[PDB]
Amino acid sequence: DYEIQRERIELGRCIGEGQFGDVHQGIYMSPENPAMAVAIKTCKNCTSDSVREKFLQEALTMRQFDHPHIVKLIGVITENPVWIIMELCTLGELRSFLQVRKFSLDLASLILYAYQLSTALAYLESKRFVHRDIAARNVLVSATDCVKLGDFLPIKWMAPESINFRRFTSASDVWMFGVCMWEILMHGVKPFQGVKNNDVIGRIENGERLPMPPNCPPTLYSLMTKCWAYDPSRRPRFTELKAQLSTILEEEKLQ
Repeated sequence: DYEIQRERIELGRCIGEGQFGDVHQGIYMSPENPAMAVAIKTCKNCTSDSVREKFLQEALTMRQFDHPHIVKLIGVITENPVWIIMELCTLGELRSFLQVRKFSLDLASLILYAYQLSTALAYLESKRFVHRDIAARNVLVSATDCVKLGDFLPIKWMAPESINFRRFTSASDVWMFGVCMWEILMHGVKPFQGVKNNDVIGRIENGERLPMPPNCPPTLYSLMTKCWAYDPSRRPRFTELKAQLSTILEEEKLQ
């Protein structure tokens, strides 16, 4: 029974924006814990059956997973206004975090975040689950040493086959992960800035790729470039990415 009575939830400050509405922090006065810090996802136009259904589907999806680098579902309130109650990642969205701490965050921390994400994605791959929207905007920061996948057309992140034929696979997820790794190493700058979405595919087909971020180890950019193989069947799977990221992290930590 994931249904939570509204009176058990104290709605606190807005922490960020979300796909269907603002996300707030709050307190869940629960039997297990009289003052549990939580995140609360809201949904504007949840009076619309169509919108409610899509919104609440992410809670159903989240409930299927149990991994240290995937945010956990706590519960739902399914009467209007509909809320999703989630684990609170107290340092917020990854992009804003990287931008604000641009000159506090060392290279080892950025590599750790890519590794931790590869860990979540390998797990989703192991369950044959295709995410379709892997990007830094969908990652949350729980501690300075812990990020989590937080959210279940983003043309500038999408694999060629996704843009061309609306095809999404484990292989297209790896492409998107390549872009996310680039975002992290860029301290939260978006890919292809100043480029219109419609021109993105032309440049990919022409063989153009996002350049090596400053201070990015060559081993890591090489891994990114393998993620961006045009032929999906040449892209690595997450088990290899995870292994390689672990080695890269260690090298970085050793010196």
